[PDB]
Formats: sequence, structure tokens, C-alpha cells
Amino acid sequence: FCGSAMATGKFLLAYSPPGAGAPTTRKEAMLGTHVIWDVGLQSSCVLCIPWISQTHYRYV
Amino acid sequence: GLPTLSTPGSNQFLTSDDFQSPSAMPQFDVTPEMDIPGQVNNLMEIAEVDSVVPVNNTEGKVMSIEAYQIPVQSNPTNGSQVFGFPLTPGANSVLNRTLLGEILNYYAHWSGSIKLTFMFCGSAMATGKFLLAYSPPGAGAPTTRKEAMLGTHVIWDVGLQSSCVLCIPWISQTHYRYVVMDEYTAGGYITCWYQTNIVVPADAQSDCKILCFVSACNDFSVRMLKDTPFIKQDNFFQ
Amino acid sequence: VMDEYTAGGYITCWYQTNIVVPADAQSDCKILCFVSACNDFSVRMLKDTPFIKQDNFFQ
Amino acid sequence: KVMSIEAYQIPVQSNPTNGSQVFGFPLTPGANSVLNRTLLGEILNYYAHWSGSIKLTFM
Amino acid sequence: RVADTIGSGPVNSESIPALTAAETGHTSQVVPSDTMQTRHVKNYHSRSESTVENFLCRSACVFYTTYENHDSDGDNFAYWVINTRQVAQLRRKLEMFTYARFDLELTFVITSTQEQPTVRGQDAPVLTHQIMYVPPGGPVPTKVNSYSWQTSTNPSVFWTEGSAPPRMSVPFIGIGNAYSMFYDGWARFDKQGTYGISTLNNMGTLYMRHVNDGGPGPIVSTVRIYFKPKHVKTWVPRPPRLCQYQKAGNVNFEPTGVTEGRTDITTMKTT
Amino acid sequence: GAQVSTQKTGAHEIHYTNINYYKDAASNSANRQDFTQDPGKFTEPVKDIMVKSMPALN
Amino acid sequence: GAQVSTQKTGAHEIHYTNINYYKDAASNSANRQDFTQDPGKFTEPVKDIMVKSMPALN
Amino acid sequence: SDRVRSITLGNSTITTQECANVVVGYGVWPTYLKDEEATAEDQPTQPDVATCRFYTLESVMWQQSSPGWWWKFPDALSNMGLFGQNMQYHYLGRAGYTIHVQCNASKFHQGCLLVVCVPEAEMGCATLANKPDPKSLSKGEIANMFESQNSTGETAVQANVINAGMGVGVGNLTIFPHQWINLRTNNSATIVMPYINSVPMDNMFRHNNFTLMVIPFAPLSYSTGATTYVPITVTVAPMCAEYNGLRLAGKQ
Amino acid sequence: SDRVRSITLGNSTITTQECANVVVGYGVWPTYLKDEEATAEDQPTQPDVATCRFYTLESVMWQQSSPGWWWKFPDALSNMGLFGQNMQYHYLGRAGYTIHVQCNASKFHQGCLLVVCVPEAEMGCATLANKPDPKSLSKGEIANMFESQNSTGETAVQANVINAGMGVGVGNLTIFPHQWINLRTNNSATIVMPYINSVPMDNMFRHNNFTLMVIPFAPLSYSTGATTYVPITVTVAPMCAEYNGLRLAGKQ
Ligand SMILES: CCCCCCCCCCCCC/C=C/[C@@H](O)[C@H](N)CO
Repeated sequence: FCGSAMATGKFLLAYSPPGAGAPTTRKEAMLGTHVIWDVGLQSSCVLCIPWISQTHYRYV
Repeated sequence: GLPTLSTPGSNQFLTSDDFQSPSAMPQFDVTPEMDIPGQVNNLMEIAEVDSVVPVNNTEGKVMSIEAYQIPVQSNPTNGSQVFGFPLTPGANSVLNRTLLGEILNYYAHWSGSIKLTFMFCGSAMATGKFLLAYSPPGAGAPTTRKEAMLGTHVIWDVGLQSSCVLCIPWISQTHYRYVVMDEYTAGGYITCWYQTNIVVPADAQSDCKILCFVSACNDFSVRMLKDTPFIKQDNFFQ
Repeated sequence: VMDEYTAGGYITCWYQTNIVVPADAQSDCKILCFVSACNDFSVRMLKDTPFIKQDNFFQ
Repeated sequence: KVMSIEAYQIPVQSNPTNGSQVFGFPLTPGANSVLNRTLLGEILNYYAHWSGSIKLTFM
Repeated sequence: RVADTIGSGPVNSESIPALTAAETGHTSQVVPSDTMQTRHVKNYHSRSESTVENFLCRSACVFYTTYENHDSDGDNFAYWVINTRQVAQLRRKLEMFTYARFDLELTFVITSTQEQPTVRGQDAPVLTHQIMYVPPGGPVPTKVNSYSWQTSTNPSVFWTEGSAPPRMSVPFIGIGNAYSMFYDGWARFDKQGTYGISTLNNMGTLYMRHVNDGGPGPIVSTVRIYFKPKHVKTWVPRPPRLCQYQKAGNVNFEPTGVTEGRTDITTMKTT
Repeated sequence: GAQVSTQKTGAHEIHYTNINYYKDAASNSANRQDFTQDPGKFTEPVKDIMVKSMPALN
Repeated sequence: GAQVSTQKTGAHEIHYTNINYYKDAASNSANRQDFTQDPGKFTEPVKDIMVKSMPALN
Repeated sequence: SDRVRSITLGNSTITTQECANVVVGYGVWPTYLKDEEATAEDQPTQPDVATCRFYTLESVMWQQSSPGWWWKFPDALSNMGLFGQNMQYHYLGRAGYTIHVQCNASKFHQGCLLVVCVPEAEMGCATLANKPDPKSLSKGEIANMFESQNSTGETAVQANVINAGMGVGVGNLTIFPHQWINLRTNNSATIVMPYINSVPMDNMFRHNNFTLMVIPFAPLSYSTGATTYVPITVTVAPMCAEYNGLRLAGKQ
Repeated sequence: SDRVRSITLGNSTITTQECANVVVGYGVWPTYLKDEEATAEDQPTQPDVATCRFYTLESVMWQQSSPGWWWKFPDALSNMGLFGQNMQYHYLGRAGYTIHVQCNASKFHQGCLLVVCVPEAEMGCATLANKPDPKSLSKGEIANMFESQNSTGETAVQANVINAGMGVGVGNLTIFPHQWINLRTNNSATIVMPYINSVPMDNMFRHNNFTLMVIPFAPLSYSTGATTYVPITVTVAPMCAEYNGLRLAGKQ
């Protein structure tokens, strides 16, 4: 986050495996893999995207 | 005299009291006990015995041995309902008059699993598979086999063993249900459906009867004695 | 019950300095105050509360 | 203010004077309106005598 | 028993007992010694009387009703469907807790009075009453002499006037693991129907009558019923009822002020 | 099977005796002598303890 | 827990037995047998003793 | 460190930059039902990671006039993914929850919320002779609101905040598990609620159990220029959810 | 932790949110008079908790033009409760003090005060051939003020700050026990002063001992909108006060 020290905010970062569509609302995204980032001293936050595939390898 | 102080309760006559009392016949020599077969110690020994349930208690059938006979026959359709009644053993007409129901009626609360046994009285040449089910409350009663099937069920296949048991587990939020019928204490629905059909060869009846019995399982118990609403009287019999 | 014999004193609060605030910040604030007993507290003599009346059985 | 969440809010603000009083109430937990309706006051009201130290927290 | 106040003296530290953060939802455990110079006091005060049991364990009238010696069919006998919500006092006490488990000690105070159409040579033999408890489902009486008064199974007390309040003890007869004083729910899964504490209420009915049949002069008797919780266990304390009660079967209330008011935040004049 | 307990006596300066006569525990007198006490449930339900002399918010 | 004491008998020529039945010491009978006695508090509060056979004022 | 915080349930993590502690139930942490406490005999389903995760409800905006809001659990979660689907197919169920209420402001903003979980919050009707209706009681994942004046309605809940809809001093809601969000110090409140009820398990549609109430005791306030849009979001996670009595789905 | 602070004397506690350390006298902490150092033979009174507690003097407002203020001890305390009553009834007395000067501002405010305790601060008259008068020297619990120009007066104290009323560089007041209150970092100053004098005890009316001086070296400053009312409060506590030579009360 590159705001200013006086700004605050909470974001919801999410990953949604395929199969259903892409989430079009926060209620849809939230039902999948998510982290709730709260802006504060730690400018940065990590969303780690797990490997969830039926294969082992995906094609590039 | 030993200084004493009487407390509330003195001189009342409580019907369920338990005190000693003088015997009007001092030194009366009773007649020696014998040893009669069939001693009973707990009403539950009686409620644990199968009694024939009058499932077919419709209108005019209620004064006929017919009240006891569930009709079953060959049909041109699939998954038809054979019968259905609620798990309200204390108050429902289907169950309340059986040995189990009569005993429940001398009490206010009950708890336990119940066994329903179905005995097929077709002929040795008839066959068929039925789906017996129990559905806890909350959603409605199942109106189709696909609905019933999603709950507790057994698939009875008619063959050498005429009879089959649907055991109804105790699934309640309470511990005890009232024998009295409360929506809070709703117990679910028991229903039966054709899994296949009654197939029979030519020269054999396609119409058959099925008898159904009830009794308590080993976890059953009743609590709170009360008089039954089943026996009235206008004045002393003579 | 409130007796002059049993008077317990006075609790008061005063500004020691002042509420100083920068421009663009409200100067009006609220303060909440809570109560509870310490570990030496005890009550004696049960009686009914004067806080709940009734004219006749509720139905 | 007694029928408003406002009954609970002590006002405090920047002032042009020194040492002004913010509030004041007597230590009569059982009978004074300020304290008698709190958890502590309600319990005191089921009794006739009390004794102990009391904690007032200001947030 | 309560805590001794331990003597303390001057301080000049960087430990700050007086400063906390109530946001945590945690009550400060401060004591005088933390903010002032204390002397030592050996405290002998005991909290014996605030034990939940001593608080609830005192007989309280929960109801009363009347019936008449003679006069026919409503009048003749009375009945009450047991519940603890028709009286303010007890009800507010039990209600300081969400769930409770306890035994009960019932005591009955029965008194009789003469009514005006008097008659001469009125000299009535002593009166004996009968109280019968009818568990949910039991056949209930319809007139002073219905068969149900034979009580072959329901318990009943027969008591004669002038002889000391009849009394019994009843166990925790609940069907759940505790009696619920509140129930934010419905009786039916579809939410149609009743809502609230009444959905749980099914403790039976009491029935009373005179035993000696009606004499010349009319007599009215009142039965006062007392409840005394015993062997009490209580969970989840709640705020005491503020608003007065309106109905016996629910929590319905008329909004009401948080306290009495005073002129300013500065008034020491206790109301 | 008589039980001898202690009377509420007072503090800066004796026993009773009870025999139960009924078959049911519900018939027994009150438990007026149970002095268990644990405020912690309601006064300090905080997961991270909270020391008094310490800075509440670190 | 029965207590056996002595009855007031008389002097120139026997026991009782009591069991307390209530949980509160206030319910107990009277202390009619306490014979402590100390006049000195009121009869001789003088700091410098005062012997009888002696000259009171020296 | 220690004002910061991270909670992972299922495939969801919550992080906080400035919290207090985490208030825990009545000191009790949630746990599955024990054989000694059980009565329903069928083997329970304990989905786990699919049901005990963080569900984020609709947000709400705090304004300088808001009297407060409230939500009823399990109701609020009846439509959230598999937790909701399990509620439908089962007669019985039980669960605990970790409730995390979020609300960031600025340093120039001020205000303070009470965040409480009131077990068994039976509510009064606005009109004395009626019972409130299902929807006045709970609008699902949508917060209902208290009012700063006597509500009138023929079947509405008497929502005047001062009596918290229950006929008690709102200021005493404190004996229930709670935290405060004083913008000056906090920005979230986290409360873990164990399952509290007078029965081991219960139907999740006909009984509510506990109500979350968020009530501002010191109003949102700020100088002109400061952002006026201050939402309050509520994320909740069932904990140790088990169900019993499987059958077809629905209410009825 | 450690910028926070709590001091309890008697029935009074002081807390600070942002301090420095606590400056202690000349490293000496106050203590009662020793038999080897004593000369007055009568048994002293050592009231304790009733006299060695925190007395809060009148507040003063810091403005962008204030040159400084000063108070003289014991004088400033001659009317404070029992400490003052003991001063009246006794010929002799001695004590140490914990001085806590308070002043909070905002983050947008700026300024810096010197807080010094000058032992034996004999002051000069504005007019060379006279002696200042009692009141120009000390107005009791009411601060006297320095001026930013030569004072004139026929019996006034030459209060031009630059010479601190003593004929020395105000900038060298530093060899005396002191602290600074730089609003940017501080908000209070705490100084413990041991009893310093050339005699074991002394009369508390005819001798002043030490003078507290608060002098802004960087002026209060702020942008428009910021609060302009910035008071400076002074709370003091006698420590180890003993008195000797009891008789009737007064001066004379
Ligand atoms: C011969 C006389 C026998 C009398 C028997 C009386 C039995 C009734 C005992 C009732 C105890 C009820 C207290 C109230 C509980 C309710 O608050 C709750 N709604 C139930 O969960």
C-alpha cells in the first residue's frame, strides 16, 4: 500500500478455483480462498495462491 | 417431653407420600408365596413386547381386524407410498393404543428408540422390495420416495424372512419428549414406499397384507406418572 | 437505603489542563464511565427491590 | 437525556478557563440515580447493607 | 469471604495499574493499594448471603385463585396452569439468569371466608381441601365431582383447615438440561405460531376444590401458592428487568428511561 | 448416618447435625453453605490474560 | 454431635444433652451457663494497685 | 508485538493491525459434543474446513445518527455456502463462532461501539398485545436497526436502543461477552462464542441462540473534509459445527 | 514500556503517558534528618501521608508571548492543607519535594519549556537602591512572571527573563536540576528535590530554599484552528517533612 500514513482501510484479497464462474460480488469471492488485509504499519500483505489442480502440472 | 417444633406439611395427606403406619391386623400370618410364571417388575418389560399396530385405522375399518392390515399390491407405477404416520407414540391414533402407547399414557415424558417390525403375509410366490423410512422433523413429511430416501431408511426385500425391522433412533434436541403432543417436541415421520413392486406369478393373489408391530428398544424410559385419559366413569359401577 | 449517618462522600472530576486538539479534529468529546465492585465488597440483608411493581397478575 | 444513549456520555471539550468541573455525584450507590441502575446498583437494591471499594473506570 | 486490604506505601514506577484499555472487554482488577497508600485491614466480611441459593431460596407467592363451597360449576373449583411469570417479584429474580436448574418447595396458604347470604344456625364443620396436579395429558376435571378427582395416579394433597400450610418438594422436572428463562425462538419450524418463552412452557395444571360438599351458607376459599427454589444452579447472568412487565407470556415492554434524572451532571442532591 | 456441619457463627469470636429422612434428594434442605466463587468468567474473558501493572495496549 | 452439659443442681447435695438442629448460630438457645466475673474494671481502675492493709495516701 | 493478530480457519485468514485481546465466551472455548452429554444417537456430520471458515456479511455504514444494528445467529448464516446447506438438511445442529467486527476510521475521527453477543435475546413487540414477526426479528445477513425513539408498528420489534429491544438498560449489556471499538485505539473486535443453550443441540431454524449487537455509545464524529463513509463489516466463522438428523431439506 | 509513569504519595496518584526519566536532585533522594546531623533537640512531628501528598497549584496559560513564570517553595505551599498548617505552628521544618509540571498540546503544536529548580534564588530589585518586596518575590501559589523587557518598579523584581532575575545568563540555568518539556516529545517533567540548605532545618516563612522556574525557550506556536488554550499545571508533593519547635501559629 502506497497511501499515506494517515490513510486506513481493509481489503479482501481472494482466489477462486475454477468450475463456477468468476466472483462478481464480495459475497461470492469471500466463499473462496481469501485473506483480509488491514492497512497499518505493515504496508504489505501476502495472498498466497495454493496449488489446487486436478493435474500436477498445468500448461503455460 | 422432648421439645419439638412442627413444620409446614404436618397432618396433610399427600397421595404419593411414603410413611410407616400401624397394621390393623397385628401378627397376621400371611399365606406363603408361590412362584407364578411371568412375574413383572417394570412396566417397561411390557412396553418392550411387540403389539400389532392398527396402521389401517381409517373410518370404518377401526372396528374390524382390518385396522391391522396394511394393503400392498402389484402396481403399474413406481415408488407409490404404502402408508405414513407421525412419530407421536403417545398421542397419535395409529400408535397410542398399543402396549407401548398404553403405557406411555400413564406418563408425561418418554424417551427412547422404537422398533417397528413388518411381517409380510403374502404367499410364498410373491416377491417385492419396500423402502421403510424415518424422517426427523424440520422439513415437511416426505411426499415422494426420493424425499423419504434422503433420511433414515432400510430396504426390505421380501423372501424367506417374512419380517423386517425399521428401528427408529432417538434423535431429539431434548432427552425427553412429552407423551402429550407439543410442536416443540415433534418427532418426525415414518413412511413406507414401493422400492420395486409386488411381482407374482399367474394363479397367485396380487393383493397382500402386511402386519406391523411396535415395541421399545433398550434405551427407552418413561417419566412422570399421571392418570390415562383413556378410562372415564360417571359414577360407581355396581 | 440512604441515611445521613451513613453518608459516603463525593466523586468529582475536573480539568487538570485542557483538551488540546489540532485543527481539523473535533474539540468536543465524550467519556464513558463504568462501575464495579472491588474484591472487598459484600452485601447483607436480603429485601425485595423497590424497582418492580405490579397491579395484578399478568396474563 | 435520560431516554437517550446520551445519558451515558460525559461531555468534555476544549475550554478558555482552568480547572472547570466535569461532573459530580455522591457515593450513594444504592439510592442515587447516577449509580442505582447499574449492575452494581441493581444488586445493592436486593439488599439492605453494603460494604466495599468501588471502581470507576473512565474511557 | 472477602479480601484483606494489604498495606502499601509510596511509589515512583513505570508500572501503571490505574491506566488500562477497557476496549478489551475486560474489567480492571484494581484495588485501593494500587492508587493510594493503604493500611493493612484483616477483612472478615463474608459473601454468604449473595450466594445464588440464598438469593432465590425464600418462598414467594407465585399466584392465588379462589373457589366456593356451593355455587355451581365455574365457582365450584379452580385451576391454574403452572408458570412463574404472572408475578413481578419472583419472575424478575429468576430472570437475572438465562438458564437455571433447581428443585422446588411448594407451600400453600389456604384461607376461607363467609359470603353474605348468611342463613341462621350456620355452624359449619371444618373444611378439607384437595389440590391435584395434572401432568400434561392427564384427564382434567370438569366439575367438583368428576371422576378425575379419584387421583389413582396424579398426586394430590388433602388438607384440613387450621392445620399448617401443606408442603411438598418437587425435583427438577424439566425435559432439557435446565429450565430456560428466555427462548429467542419459535415453537414451529416455519416460525408461524408462538414466539418466545411461552413455547417452552408445559408444566401442567393444578386443580383445587373443597371436599366437603356445599353447605347452606356460601363460603369462598383462596389458595395462595408459594414457590421456593432449592438446590439451585444458574447460568448466563443477564441485566435485571428495567421496564415493568406487561404480559405473562412474553417480554413485551413500554420503553422506559435508563434512570431517574437530576438537574445537571453536577448535582450532589440524591433524588 | 447423621451429618455434623458448622453453623454460620460470625467472625471475631459451633456445629449442627442433620439426618435426612426422605428417599429423594429433592426433599433435602437448601445448600445454603456453598461458597464457590469465580468472577474470571465474566470479569476477564480475554484470551491474552492482562496483567494489572502493565501497559494494557502494547 | 450431641453435647452433654451439667444442670444447675444446687449445692449441698446431673447432666442434660443438647443437639443443635439449625444452620445458624443465632438459632441456638441461651448462654445461661457463662459465669465469667471481673469487677476490677470498675472497682479498682487505679493505676497504682492499692493494697488493703496499707496507708492509702502515703 | 501484540495488538496485531492473524486467524486462519479453513481457507480464510483474517489479520488485524490494532485489536485488543480476543474475548472468549465465558472463558469457554468451543468443542464438539461429548458422548456423555449427547442424546441424539445418530452419527453426526462434522464437515470441517468447508463449514468452519470465515463468512463475510453485508457491510453497514456508520453515520452520526445510527442508533445501532443487530444480527441473529445462526440465522445470519443460513445462506452462507455449505454451512447453510448443512442447516437445511439437518433437524439438529450445534456450533460455536469466532466473530470479527471490522471498522477503520482515521485518527481525526472518533466514536465508540459496543460489540456484544447476547445469548437468547428474546425481543419485545412494539405493540404490547402482539408478537413481533420473523422479519422484524431477523432480516438474515442484513442487519436490523435499533431506533432512537419508540418504534411503532403493529408487529414490529420495540427497537428503541435504550432498552436494547429487551426491556433492560442498554448500559448493562456488559455482562454479556463483548468488546468496544473506540476508534481512537481499536479498529476491530473479535469474540469467540462457545455454544450456549439448555440442550446439547437444537434445530437451527426455529431457535436463534445469540444476537450480535453493535451499538454506538459515543457517536461517529469528524471535521469537514474527513471521509464520511465509515462502514462496519462483520465476518463470522462457525466453529466445531456438527449436525444430526439428516433428511430432505427446508423449514416446516 | 517506559515513558509511561505512576507516582503515589499519600492518597494521591499521578500518571503520565509521555515523560522522560525523573530527574533526581543532585542524585540525592530525600530522607529524614539523622541524629548525627541534627541540632534542635525536641522530638519532631513527621505527619506523613497527611502532608507528603500531591498539592495541585493554580494553572497558568502558555501564550506565544509568555516570557516565563516562577514560584517559590515552601511559600507556594503555605496554604495547602496540613502542610501549611504544620508550617504555621512550627518554628522549624524541612522537606524534599517531587515536582510534576504538566502541559499537553497536540502534535501540531510546538514549543519547549525549561523546568528548573533553583536552590537559593536571591533576586535583584528593578531599581538598584532598593530591595524587592515580599509580593514581588512570591505571590504564593500564584505564579509571578518574567518579562521580555527591563522591569521598572520602585520595589519590583528585575524580571527580564534573560537574566532570570538573578543577574546571570538564563541559558546557564542548566547546572540546576531541570528537564525540558518539548511538546514534540514530552508533556510533563518530574523533578525530585532533596532538601538543600546550609543548616539542617530552617524556618519556613523567612527563607525560600528553591524557586521553580518555567521558561519557554522555543515559543508556543500553531496553525489557526488548533486550540489556543494550552495551560501549564504544577502539582507538588512534600517528601519527608518534619517540623520542630511547636508553639502558637503565624508569622512575626
Ligand atoms: C401435589 C402438587 C404437585 C405440584 C407440582 C408442580 C410442578 C411444577 C414445577 C415447575 C417449575 C417451573 C419453573 C419455571 C420454569 C420455566 O421458566 C421454563 N419456561 C421451562 O423451561
